[PDB]
Amino acid sequence: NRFTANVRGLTQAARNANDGISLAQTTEGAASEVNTHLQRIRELTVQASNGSYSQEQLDSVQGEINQRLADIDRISEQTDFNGVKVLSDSAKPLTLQVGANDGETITLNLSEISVKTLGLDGFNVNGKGVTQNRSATVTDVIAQGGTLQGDGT
Amino acid sequence: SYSQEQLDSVQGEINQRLADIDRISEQTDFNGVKVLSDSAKPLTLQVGAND
Amino acid sequence: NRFTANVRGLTQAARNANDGISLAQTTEGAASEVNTHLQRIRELTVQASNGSYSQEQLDSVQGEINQRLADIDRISEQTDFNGVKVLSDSAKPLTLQVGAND
Amino acid sequence: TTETTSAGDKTTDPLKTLDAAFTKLDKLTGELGAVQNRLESTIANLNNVVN
Amino acid sequence: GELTDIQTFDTSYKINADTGEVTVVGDNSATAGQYASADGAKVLVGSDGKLTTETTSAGDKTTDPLKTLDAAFTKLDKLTGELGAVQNRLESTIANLNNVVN
Amino acid sequence: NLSSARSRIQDADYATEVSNMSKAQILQQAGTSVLAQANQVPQTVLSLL
Amino acid sequence: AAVINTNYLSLVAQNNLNKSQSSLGTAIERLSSGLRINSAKDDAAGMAIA
Amino acid sequence: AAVINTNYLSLVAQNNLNKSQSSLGTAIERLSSGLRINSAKDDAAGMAIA
Amino acid sequence: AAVINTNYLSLVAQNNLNKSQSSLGTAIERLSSGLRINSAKDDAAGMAIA
Repeated sequence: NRFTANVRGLTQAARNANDGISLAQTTEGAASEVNTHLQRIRELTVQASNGSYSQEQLDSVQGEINQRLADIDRISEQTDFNGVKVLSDSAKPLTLQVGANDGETITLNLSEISVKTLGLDGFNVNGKGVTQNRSATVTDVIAQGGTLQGDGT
Repeated sequence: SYSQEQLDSVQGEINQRLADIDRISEQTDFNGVKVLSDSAKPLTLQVGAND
Repeated sequence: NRFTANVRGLTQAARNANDGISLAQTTEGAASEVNTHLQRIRELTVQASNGSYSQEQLDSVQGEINQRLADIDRISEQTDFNGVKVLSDSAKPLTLQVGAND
Repeated sequence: TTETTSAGDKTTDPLKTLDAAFTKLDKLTGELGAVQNRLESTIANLNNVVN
Repeated sequence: GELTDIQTFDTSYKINADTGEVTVVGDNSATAGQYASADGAKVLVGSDGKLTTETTSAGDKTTDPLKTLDAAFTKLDKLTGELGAVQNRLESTIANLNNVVN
Repeated sequence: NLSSARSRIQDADYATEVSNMSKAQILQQAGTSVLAQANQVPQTVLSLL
Repeated sequence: AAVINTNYLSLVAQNNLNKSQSSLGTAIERLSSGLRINSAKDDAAGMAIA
Repeated sequence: AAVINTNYLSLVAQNNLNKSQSSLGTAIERLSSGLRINSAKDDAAGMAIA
Repeated sequence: AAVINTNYLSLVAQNNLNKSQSSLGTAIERLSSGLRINSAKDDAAGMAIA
């Protein structure tokens, strides 16, 4: 009985691990596509950083940059596996329970590939490069001559 | 890797198995004695004369 | 009577020796793949010992090697045979009585 | 102010930001590759133990 | 069956029912950081509504599923082995009683 | 020069890949055959009855 | 042993067949793509270099 | 393993062949037309400059 | 023997193929550049003289 439980639970654990390989494969493929996007962005950024190009060609370059960044964000929010946004901003590491007698796992540690987390978040070569601000802090409110009036007023 | 719905299906299967185990307990009968049940005192099996 | 005792005990001893063979098979099988782990670690150590690799790729090699070492430790902890972590930190030598007459 | 965005104004060092993104992406990709190697090694080990 | 005179601290049996824990509301962070002795434990609200320094609660799930299953396995195996031993002894009694009858 | 550097690490050496594929196919056919004969290993048991 | 319930030889043959098939798969992938280092799990640092 | 309902090797071979054919198509179009910057999807700002 | 895991003949053929390919590459480079001493690694003293 002990041997049957162990051997067939290990077969099931092999199934779990083999699903783990598939999950890592899907995430790796999405990451490879992001890699190609960054390669093209770097090529055309080196192109655009030249000063010989007039403003409108830089506008077209920035349009293509925006398209690539939007696709990167799309890959981030749409790469799915068993209904799990694996390559997204909300993706906790997995467990992949391998072996019977639970207590041992294989943490995946996969998350946070997108714009605003690769660090670009505002990548721009021309005027149109709108970035993101930060929530105003009570410390900042006091810093600019803050005068209290009540409950945090 | 399994989402909540597949875990719910697994839990349904496990509940079915547990219900079967409980059924086997309550219904394993031998001469009107629920031998493998929740009310099963040890027996005697008198083997020999001179009680 | 003595012959039956001897033959029956010796057949049971053959079963015990078979159990020992199986345990040795499991331990040897686990060690055979720990061997592959060490081979991969050695190959990547040779690769990363080059100076042409910058710090980030050495960090990637170190991460993969950390995975390999964690897997070796997992093999040691999780390798089981009849509730006995045979290839583990706490694994005393066995007995495996073959023959009667303790 | 109230509105959540502002002009970007010629992001200072484009290629350095791109290289930082490259380092992050390559680090995560290498971690995933190491996980794939570990996982196939576990597959082999578990199959050996099963047999 | 409860006692009002003697209470129990989070980790100990203390008569002092109340401690007056000191928490600081981290300005611009809105998190009640600990101040008394943990000194920045980042207090979270527990499942019972009280303040506590832990981040994750027990939840609602069999905390040790396979261990409980192994315990059930051990109980069932013990009962099955006991029944089998009784059955073998009963067969031996059948043989002995038949011989004595003859 | 950098393209050559990339070839030295990324491009596949066709000469060794073809040989590896050939040996893999040989091992596959041999494995299928030996697995079959292993499947008729218990058949000899089904002689005495 | 002359038992039929389990065939250890068949299991060993299955394992070796799976290993050979995995080797065939990686060889076929590298032959088709023309790139030794694809699916970074092979030479993870190599793909970073490339 | 020994599964036949899906052939992953065939799939990766087909994908790599499709990439190769796309590269061949771009090369053939550039050869016939004689213009590197054709089909503005290639070098978008390049055709603006041209 | 009759082994299949390793094919020594294939490895030797690959090595000789690599050597011949290197010689061919050097010949093509010398023809295209037109200078025997280019990529100074061959005849470094000749490169200094030139």
